[PDB]
Amino acid sequence: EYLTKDSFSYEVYGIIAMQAAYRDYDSGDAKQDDNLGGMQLNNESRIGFRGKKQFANFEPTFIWQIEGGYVDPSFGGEGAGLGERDTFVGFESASWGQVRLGRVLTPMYELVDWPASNPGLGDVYDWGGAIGGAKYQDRQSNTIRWDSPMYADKFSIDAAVGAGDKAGLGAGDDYWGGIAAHYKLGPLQLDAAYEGNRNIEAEGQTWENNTYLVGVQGWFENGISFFAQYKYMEADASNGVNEKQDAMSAGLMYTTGDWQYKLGYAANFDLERDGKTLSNTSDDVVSAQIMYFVDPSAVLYARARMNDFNEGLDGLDDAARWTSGTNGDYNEYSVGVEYYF
Amino acid sequence: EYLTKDSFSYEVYGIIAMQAAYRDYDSGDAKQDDNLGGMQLNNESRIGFRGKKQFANFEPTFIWQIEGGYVDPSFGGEGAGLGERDTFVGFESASWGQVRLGRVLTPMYELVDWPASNPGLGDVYDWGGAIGGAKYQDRQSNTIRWDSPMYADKFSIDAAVGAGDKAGLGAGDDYWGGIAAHYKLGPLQLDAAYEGNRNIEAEGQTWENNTYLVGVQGWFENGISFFAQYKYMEADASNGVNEKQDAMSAGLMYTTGDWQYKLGYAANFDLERDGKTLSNTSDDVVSAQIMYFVDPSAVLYARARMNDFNEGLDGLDDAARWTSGTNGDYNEYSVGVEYYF
Amino acid sequence: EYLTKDSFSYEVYGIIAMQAAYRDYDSGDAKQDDNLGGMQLNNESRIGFRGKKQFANFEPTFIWQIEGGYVDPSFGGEGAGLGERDTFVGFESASWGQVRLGRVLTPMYELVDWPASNPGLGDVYDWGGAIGGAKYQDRQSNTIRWDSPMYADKFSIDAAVGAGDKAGLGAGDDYWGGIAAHYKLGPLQLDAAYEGNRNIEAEGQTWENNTYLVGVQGWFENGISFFAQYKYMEADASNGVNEKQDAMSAGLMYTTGDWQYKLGYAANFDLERDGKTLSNTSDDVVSAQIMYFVDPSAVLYARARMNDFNEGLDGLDDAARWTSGTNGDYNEYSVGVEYYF
Ligand SMILES: CC(=O)N[C@@H]1[C@@H](O)[C@H](O[C@@H]2O[C@H](CO)[C@@H](O[C@@H]3O[C@H](CO)[C@@H](O[C@@H]4O[C@H](CO)[C@@H](O[C@@H]5O[C@H](CO)[C@@H](O[C@@H]6O[C@H](CO)[C@@H](O)[C@H](O)[C@H]6NC(C)=O)[C@H](O)[C@H]5NC(C)=O)[C@H](O)[C@H]4NC(C)=O)[C@H](O)[C@H]3NC(C)=O)[C@H](O)[C@H]2NC(C)=O)[C@@H](CO)O[C@H]1O
Ligand SMILES: CC(=O)N[C@@H]1[C@@H](O)[C@H](O[C@@H]2O[C@H](CO)[C@@H](O[C@@H]3O[C@H](CO)[C@@H](O[C@@H]4O[C@H](CO)[C@@H](O[C@@H]5O[C@H](CO)[C@@H](O[C@@H]6O[C@H](CO)[C@@H](O)[C@H](O)[C@H]6NC(C)=O)[C@H](O)[C@H]5NC(C)=O)[C@H](O)[C@H]4NC(C)=O)[C@H](O)[C@H]3NC(C)=O)[C@H](O)[C@H]2NC(C)=O)[C@@H](CO)O[C@H]1O
Ligand SMILES: CC(=O)N[C@@H]1[C@@H](O)[C@H](O[C@@H]2O[C@H](CO)[C@@H](O[C@@H]3O[C@H](CO)[C@@H](O[C@@H]4O[C@H](CO)[C@@H](O[C@@H]5O[C@H](CO)[C@@H](O[C@@H]6O[C@H](CO)[C@@H](O)[C@H](O)[C@H]6NC(C)=O)[C@H](O)[C@H]5NC(C)=O)[C@H](O)[C@H]4NC(C)=O)[C@H](O)[C@H]3NC(C)=O)[C@H](O)[C@H]2NC(C)=O)[C@@H](CO)O[C@H]1O
Ligand SMILES: CCCCCCCCOCCOCCOCCOCCO
Ligand SMILES: CCCCCCCCOCCOCCOCCOCCO
Ligand code: NA
Ligand code: NA
Ligand code: NA
Ligand code: NA
Ligand code: NA
Ligand code: NA
Ligand code: NA
Ligand code: NA
Ligand code: NA
Repeated sequence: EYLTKDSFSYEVYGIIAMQAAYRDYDSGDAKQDDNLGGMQLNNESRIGFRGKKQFANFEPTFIWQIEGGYVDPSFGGEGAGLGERDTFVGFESASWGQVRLGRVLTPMYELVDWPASNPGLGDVYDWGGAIGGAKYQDRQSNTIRWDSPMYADKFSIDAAVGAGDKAGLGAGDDYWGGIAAHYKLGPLQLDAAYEGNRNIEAEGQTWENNTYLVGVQGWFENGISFFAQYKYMEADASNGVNEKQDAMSAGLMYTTGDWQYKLGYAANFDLERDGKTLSNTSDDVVSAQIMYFVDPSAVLYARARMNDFNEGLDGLDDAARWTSGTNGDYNEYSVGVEYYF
Repeated sequence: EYLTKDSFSYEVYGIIAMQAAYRDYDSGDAKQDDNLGGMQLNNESRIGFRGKKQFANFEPTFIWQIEGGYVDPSFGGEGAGLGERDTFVGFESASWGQVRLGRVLTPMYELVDWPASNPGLGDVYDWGGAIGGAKYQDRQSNTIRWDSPMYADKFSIDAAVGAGDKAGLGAGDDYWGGIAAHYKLGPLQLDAAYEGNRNIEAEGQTWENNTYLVGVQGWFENGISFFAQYKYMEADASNGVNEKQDAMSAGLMYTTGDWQYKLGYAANFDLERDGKTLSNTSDDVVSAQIMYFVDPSAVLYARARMNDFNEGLDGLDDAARWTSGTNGDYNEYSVGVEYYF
Repeated sequence: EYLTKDSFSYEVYGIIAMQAAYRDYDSGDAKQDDNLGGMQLNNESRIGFRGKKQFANFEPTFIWQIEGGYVDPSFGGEGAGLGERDTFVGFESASWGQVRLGRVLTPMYELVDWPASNPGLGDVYDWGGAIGGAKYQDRQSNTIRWDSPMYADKFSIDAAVGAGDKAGLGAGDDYWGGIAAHYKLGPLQLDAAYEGNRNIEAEGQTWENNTYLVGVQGWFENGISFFAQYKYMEADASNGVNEKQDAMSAGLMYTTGDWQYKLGYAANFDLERDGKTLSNTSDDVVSAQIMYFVDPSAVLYARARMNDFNEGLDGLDDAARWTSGTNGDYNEYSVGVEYYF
């Protein structure tokens, strides 16, 4: 009659996240600046459901999750479906970790996002860049992913393969595979990742992409922590064209009592096409943040960033190639709250 | 091991609402009448999540809500996302009330909707009317809203500002601000509200709208209750054109035991443009309802209403201006159930 | 302070369902085969909410349900709204069963789907077929449905009427009615169903459809179970054209310990238009499945099927009529898990 935790086969969880963000654009077109700029609220709150089940006739524990999307993000309309964020089934066992099937982060993307896209470095380092094809997927459906245990309390591997965006609609045969490794060494973690995308259709060509990443994260007892990554992107099109672009991201943090101060920088360097540098195809971003640990479950923050994007390039079909710079340079001031339950 | 209310950081709530509604149109086109008319089910059921948190390092209590949309309304397809209805974060404290950020009702809209759009008066008084620009927003994202306490057990204020519809997509610089006040005087409540909309783009112009509302609600011990409102809408276009339209809504109720009888009437008067009345631009609606208090948590009702809309007008771009009358006059017979948990 | 089942006015339930499915198409176009074929994940997981309420002033118990859609099906994008699957309100009482209003299965469709579209027979027997108009609705909004009690522990009836697809958007006056009966005797159940669709607009005509179904299901104590159905579809267009097509579906199962072996076959026979057979308008499918009862709440399965579809036909507007064969023949190998809570 009285309920326990074991009375339920699911749990509801959530991340309640609201950011008030003011953007100031300098696109070269005053009307476009007025349109894209100004104050918005960016409600990234989401609700999820998850659970486990020990099946009577199978030793590896069954796991599942269904996570909703952002309920009212800036630059978007209201409402999100269930299953827009990480949404999967899987199995887990102590000696081999876990396997998930469904919609998850790629091993490469997980590292690109965290630590290296925070705070607000994502327009440059996450989905920014100028290279053709698909540098990497991000959160991707039709994926199988293995997460190894922490071998010897030090070393872990994340590996995955999946269908591409067109393949997921029965509209292509794109696919990808990726792997990441992590090694804990005193106050450091060393990171490495790879992703290969294949049969990518864009700009009248079929592309193969190969992306490589190396990184470090460090946490010291005096309150200083940091990260740094280098990311190398290569792409080859079916007409013989080769492209290369690299990038970096770094962050420095100082944590004292209930406060964290943070500086971030990321850059994409000029793209190279068939051995020739395309001028002014670089991007960078600098960001500063103060965060207050308002509760063990929540943070408040204030953030200021400046994005300086590339000046444009054409793709292999002689039309403009869309990038995160297409809408123009901008600065952003924001405040926010994130609460977890 | 055993759970209490305090074991959870959220609560699920819902409004289960189903209306069977038969419409009889007289548009002037028999096929359009057949299409728009007939029986539908209007399933306005919705599920929401809400909660609070006392952050360790901040006195004002944190609040949040994420409310789903109508799951299967008439004239619409099935399915609603989380966050389509009131969806926000905020803080509250006894001495100053509450502040919410996100998607909420405007102070004006809240009064227009309740009491004054019920029962079925909304096609005229809520989103009906012929004025250009944006008379007011309704439920709006990118909003900050303050709700005062009840000062001296008599007086309260609701105030808000927010981004407009285009601004929320990075496609404009529209915005609005509004305020409402409520004063309790014996068996009466006096209401007043304002909303100003700015930088509204429509019909080739930029518009400013100013809307004003005054109202009364009464509840007497003999079972009679009522409301009445007057609403004045003004609009000025960037080409110099001025428009004005006013409106009213009233309702009379008699409650005895488990029954409420209700009569409603609302009208929009003829629109004026640059000092000249546009003939046959008025609308009105009469509605009758019987409601049964089937449970402390639920009602059953039967409702009959007749809408007589305007005969059309052009906007400032020499094309027809859409109104709630564009689809034609209709009557509607309905029955329904609403249950709250 | 401590919670019981009665502390809540709702319950969350779910079906967690994941299928890894590899398709091999032979459409006649190698690129289309590459696009439609390959491996996808078909995540048919969904979350629902349901509950009941005994209203103080009405004897029949109030019931309601809001069921989410498939969170990430194959050939589709991520995310589902609440209310995409069976979503209704209703009342129930011991002596007369239950009545539901909202979005439910039609009586015909319920039998077509279960038992007769399993395993993977649906491309042929569910939404397959070549007949014009609307052979039947499936899961349909704007419906009222009665489910009788099990009279004398043997006999039950399902009856429903509803608005059509266009009517639900205010874009037509289509509607339907249907009924099914079930009779249980010893190890058998006998099934019969009917659906009539009216005012269906397609191919420049208005159509009336009448579909009839008879079936048997058997379950024996030695572990053998089976089903078989015959389905007869007739359609008449407003220009005088008559069409007829019939179909069947059958399955054989052997259950021993924690295993079920299953073979399925379904076929649509050649369509007849105005008394003339249209050659090569048939379809069939053969399917084999092994299922493991991995837990009382879950199954694992492996499945192989071969679809051989019709070679095409024109509708009454001299353009190709879309069928489940339009994309071409294919075979599919799959494995999956389904878990209920
Ligand atoms: C181990 C760990 O995680 N520890 C804790 C840590 O998590 C905690 O901090 C929090 O971490 C999480 C996880 O890292 C952070 O979550 C991230 O938050 C960012 C945003 O803040 C998310 O960024 C989004 O990424 C998606 C991709 O997944 C972006 O997609 C792009 O969206 C843009 C919109 O601007 C699109 O632009 C438009 O595109 C079209 C055409 O394509 C064009 O026509 C339009 O004009 C154009 N632009 C317009 C209209 O302006 C763009 O197309 C699209 N990209 C495409 C198609 O390729 C999305 O926009 C990003 N969001 C933005 C921007 O706001 C990020 O995904 C998310 N990560 C994950 C994994 O979900 C979280 O931010 C962080 N919180 C804080 C406060 O820092 C901390 C506690 O703080 O504790 C650690 O221990
Ligand atoms: C303090 C308190 O609250 N006390 C209790 C009280 O709550 C209880 O009574 C209940 O109260 C609630 C709150 O007042 C009531 O909830 C309201 O219910 C109505 C409908 O029942 C909701 O009305 C909707 O409002 C929105 C926003 O304004 C409408 O949006 C418009 O929708 C129409 C659809 O027809 C659109 O038309 C189409 O438009 C396009 C072009 O734009 C055109 O091409 C199409 O042809 C056209 N039409 C077609 C296809 O038919 C229109 O575009 C759009 N808006 C625009 C353009 O701006 C929406 O349609 C309305 N829906 C209706 C009507 O069905 C209202 O929003 C909602 N309020 C809130 C706040 O959410 C509730 O009804 C009430 N219940 C009962 C039983 O009376 C009472 C009793 O329980 O107790 C008190 O104590
Ligand atoms: C009593 C009882 O239930 N007992 C237990 C039993 O339930 C348990 O087993 C499980 O049973 C359930 C219930 O029977 C099974 O659930 C069913 O599963 C199937 C799918 O596996 C569902 O099928 C869907 O049906 C809908 C409606 O008919 C389909 O809609 C169609 O989708 C196609 C897909 O492409 C559309 O095609 C596209 O259309 C456009 C335009 O026309 C075209 O341009 C595109 O090219 C085209 N194709 C593309 C892009 O590829 C099509 O248009 C549309 N419909 C129409 C009318 O047009 C939907 O697609 C089907 N799903 C597909 C395909 O995957 C079925 O609805 C569902 N039933 C219910 C009621 O929801 C479940 O499968 C079963 N599990 C197992 C493991 O077998 C068992 C234990 O497991 O125990 C019993 O006791
Ligand atoms: C508190 C008492 C409220 C009394 C409300 C009386 C409202 C009178 O009815 C107004 C409805 O008008 C019907 C049509 O008349 C059109 C004339 O247009 C000009 C309006 O003055
Ligand atoms: C449509 C053809 C399928 C018919 C197959 C029926 C096989 C059933 O075999 C019956 C023999 O039963 C032997 C054991 O009987 C156990 C008691 O069963 C009670 C009723 O199921
Ligand atoms: Na703007
Ligand atoms: Na938004
Ligand atoms: Na992708
Ligand atoms: Na109709
Ligand atoms: Na609907
Ligand atoms: Na609006
Ligand atoms: Na494919
Ligand atoms: Na999918
Ligand atoms: Na349908």
